[PDB]
Amino acid sequence: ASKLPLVTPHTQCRLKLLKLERIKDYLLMEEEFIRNQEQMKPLEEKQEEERSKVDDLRGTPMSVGTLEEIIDDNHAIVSTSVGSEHYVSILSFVDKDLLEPGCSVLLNHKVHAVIGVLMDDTDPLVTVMKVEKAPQETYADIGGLDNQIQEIKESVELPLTHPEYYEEMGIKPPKGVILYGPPGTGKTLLAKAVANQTSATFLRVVGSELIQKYLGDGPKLVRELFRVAEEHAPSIVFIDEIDAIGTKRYDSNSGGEREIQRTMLELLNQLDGFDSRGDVKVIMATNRIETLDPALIRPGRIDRKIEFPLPDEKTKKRIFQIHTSRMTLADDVTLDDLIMAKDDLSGADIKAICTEAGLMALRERRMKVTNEDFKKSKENVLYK
Amino acid sequence: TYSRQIKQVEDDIQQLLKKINELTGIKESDTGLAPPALWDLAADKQTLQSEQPLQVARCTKIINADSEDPKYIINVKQFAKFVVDLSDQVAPTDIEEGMRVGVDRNKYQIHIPLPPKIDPTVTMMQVEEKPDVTYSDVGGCKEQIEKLREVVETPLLHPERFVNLGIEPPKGVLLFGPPGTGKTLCARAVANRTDACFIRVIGSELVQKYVGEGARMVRELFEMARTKKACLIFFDEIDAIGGARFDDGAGGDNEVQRTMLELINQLDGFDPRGNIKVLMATNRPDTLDPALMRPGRLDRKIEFSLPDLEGRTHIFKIHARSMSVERDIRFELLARLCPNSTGAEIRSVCTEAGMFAIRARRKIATEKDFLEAVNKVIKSYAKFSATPRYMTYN
Amino acid sequence: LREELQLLQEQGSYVGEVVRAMDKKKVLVKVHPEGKFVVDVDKNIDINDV
Ligand SMILES: Nc1ncnc2c1ncn2[C@@H]1O[C@H](COP(=O)(O)OP(=O)(O)OP(=O)(O)O)[C@@H](O)[C@H]1O
Ligand SMILES: Nc1ncnc2c1ncn2[C@@H]1O[C@H](COP(=O)(O)OP(=O)(O)OP(=O)(O)O)[C@@H](O)[C@H]1O
Ligand SMILES: [Mg+2]
Ligand SMILES: [Mg+2]
Repeated sequence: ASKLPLVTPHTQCRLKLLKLERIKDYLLMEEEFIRNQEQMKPLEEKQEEERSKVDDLRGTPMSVGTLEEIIDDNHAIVSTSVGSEHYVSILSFVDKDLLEPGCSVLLNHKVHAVIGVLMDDTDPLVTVMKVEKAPQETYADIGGLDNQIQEIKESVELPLTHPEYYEEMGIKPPKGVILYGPPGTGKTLLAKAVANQTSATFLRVVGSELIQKYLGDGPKLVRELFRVAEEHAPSIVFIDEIDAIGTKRYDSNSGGEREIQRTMLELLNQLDGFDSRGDVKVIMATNRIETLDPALIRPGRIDRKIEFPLPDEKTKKRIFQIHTSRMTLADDVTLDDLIMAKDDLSGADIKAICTEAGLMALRERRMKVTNEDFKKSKENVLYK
Repeated sequence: TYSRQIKQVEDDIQQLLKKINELTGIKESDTGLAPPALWDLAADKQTLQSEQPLQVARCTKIINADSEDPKYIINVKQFAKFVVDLSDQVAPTDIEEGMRVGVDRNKYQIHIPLPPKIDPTVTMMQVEEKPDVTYSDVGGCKEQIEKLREVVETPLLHPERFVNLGIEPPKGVLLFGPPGTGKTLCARAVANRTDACFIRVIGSELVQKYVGEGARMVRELFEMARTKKACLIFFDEIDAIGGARFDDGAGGDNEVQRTMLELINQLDGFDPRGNIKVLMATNRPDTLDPALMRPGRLDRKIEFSLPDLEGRTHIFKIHARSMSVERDIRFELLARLCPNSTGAEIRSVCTEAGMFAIRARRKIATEKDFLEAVNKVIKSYAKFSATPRYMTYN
Repeated sequence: LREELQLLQEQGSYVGEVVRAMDKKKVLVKVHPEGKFVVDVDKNIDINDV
């Protein structure tokens, strides 16, 4: 039960013999120590006697109150659910430690004295923003990039899995990572691969839903966001499409662009607060890297800037090989004709043509996908 | 040789820990109680002694007294108001008007005065705790450090050299420059060195939903500032809390301006904060209102510019001292290669140049590793660079 | 028929709303107009049934 942290001898050596046999000595002494209590203590039982005595102190109508201050000599001002508030005292089975301003407590029904504290069932927004399971397959699903993969493992994964290199180097990891390029080139996809890979708690928020309809609710949402991200452990915060805070204007926003601006001010703090930040990693992505404020883009707030180019054809054929792997491909087709059909197709375009061609197969109930499926498929996808 | 013999005799005593730690009583993991072996002295006495003689004593708020007689006027949260009385255990001195007092439920009379309401979201931005940034780490801007530091701490550490000379030291100071120049990092050294209440304020936190709601946070802030002996108030990114009054037609951005005006009135006009020192920090100072720019509020106007050469070399000595390097490199060449750069950028060159040594297999970085850092961070990331339209502060 | 004039003198019964149960045969119940209460159960009611 969290008895001792020194576990380092690791082998059949004798620090373990003397030390594990030392707590073993004090557990023979502990067992025969407590053995005299059940041997020669018939006065009270104390396993439930004094427990039932506490349960006879506290009444059955256990009211739930709220903390707003603390005075140390076991009395404080607590608020009832009505709003009228008291100056009750605090019991001695209330282990004054989980008492913060705003905490849910248990009061008496009669004199409303502080009986116990209450575990919080938590805000649903944490479960809203928390990614639970692994999204999809690994980095082998990606293909073609092979350089920025080393960059992202370099900035995120290798600091996590090997915290030896940076200490023999005498260095800290690079802080901020941003992603940019043309749309549909794998920016979200690589983040799915990282969410597959890591063991840190992973958070994802769309940049569009940063904006609000009430005044200051944006920056309050940012503050409680980084509260949530900090209060866990070594985590990863992902933000997609942060240009959308600057591009579009919506009529739900009661403030103008001079509320969006203040939201960017509070975020601009929360990347680079004077406070000790902690073990929080930030991964950002957009396709309009030129629109936003470069004060958010400076090194110190974002260190590594990673461009995603359009696929060259050699890489394209690899992507065809990926998205046509487990499908019953008829031999009629030639992928090299399908490569140069569009000069600047994205990685999403290939998967769109493959899936839509499979839909053309399931129109005719067949099992293999033929050439004219691709011939009308590129007409369906590309041209409209 | 005793492979299982240390295994099972290890394991039955590691289990036999728990097999009598259930006989202790640590179990029945709670919903908010406490361990059984603790409060065991409020077991028969305070169970009948902090409960059965001890009351509830509901807390209230005073409206006013009246002359010649006690005959106080009470006020409570939702219910009505009464004519109330002292106890014998209190003097009629400290029952001043506008005060919270503890009041029994039956006779409705006053037992103890209370501290006033603080609105603990203001209490959240009391720092309680200090960072670790040393003035050693703020190299390159020594005269800015000195000209700041004589305003910040010298009256607080020595309130006699100003009295015996017969001057009142200045009370307000703002800090401004391009981003990443060491402004916030410079404030962390002040919060490191000082001792009084360091109450930070980030300006975007004051944007509230209701009308005039932020102004009450300003008022409570300066009230609990007045409660202390000496206090330091820190401000950050005050462009959000106000640029200037410009209004026309449909009244826009008014709610910010009322908060900024309340900040003006709390800074000057009718009884000065006294022993309260403020400290602002912005990116662009051009937008700020001139009545806020008036001295008596913003007496010191410390510039943060780019380091000339030697401040840069000193910053290389700061961010480069604690990493395994080739011994016979020079930093002066690198500071020749960085004309216009921040300490953040210099730090990123250092922390990147270590990663170049981490690329293949080495342990100590080289001069050409530094050269691989310079063209990347300066000249490959030179497309954005964030600095030039902030040099003109627009 | 005679018993009811005695039995109807009894006070009423409150309606509540279980949020979720916890340890040792207790639940967390919040009445619409009032606040949340930690109460126990009666012996004829099962926790999984709650
Ligand atoms: N290099 C690639 N290899 C395989 N598939 C790819 C590649 N690039 C993109 N894709 C496919 O394109 C789809 C869209 O990917 P993703 O959304 O990550 O691109 P994006 O640039 O993030 O798009 P957006 O710009 O809309 O955010 C993915 O499901 C992925 O399967
Ligand atoms: N003189 C300096 N010595 C050492 N490091 C510096 C110096 N100036 C800046 N830095 C580095 O730059 C980073 C940014 O510091 P700081 O947050 O104070 O920037 P700033 O001037 O407040 O601009 P911003 O408002 O954008 O943060 C710090 O992490 C620090 O490491
Ligand atoms: Mg995408
Ligand atoms: Mg700063």
